[PDB]
Amino acid sequence: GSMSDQEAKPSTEDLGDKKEGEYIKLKVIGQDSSEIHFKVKMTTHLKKLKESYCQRQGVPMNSLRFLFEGQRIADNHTPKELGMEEEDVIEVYQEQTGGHSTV
Repeated sequence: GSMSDQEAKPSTEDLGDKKEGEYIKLKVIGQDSSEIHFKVKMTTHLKKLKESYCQRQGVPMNSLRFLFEGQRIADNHTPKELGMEEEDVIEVYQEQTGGHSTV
């Protein structure tokens, strides 16, 4: 019922996960040739990473779209594709860039 005869294994035997902090290297880019490489925290869904990205540049609700592992994803799945610690990636498809005009 155990990996070895001993029920407990030494901490050194298991490398474990090395984490520089609660921030990952998450970078999201948009079809408009926009590149965003920076680190965010992954303690909650990926909403915090893209939400700051969406309001500071453009909320996907009307123009931006977020592709994560490869398919359009939501902002409420941590264990799913948000289990990354220092390498997360998202691609966004934007249709409008906004403008100071009334439009």
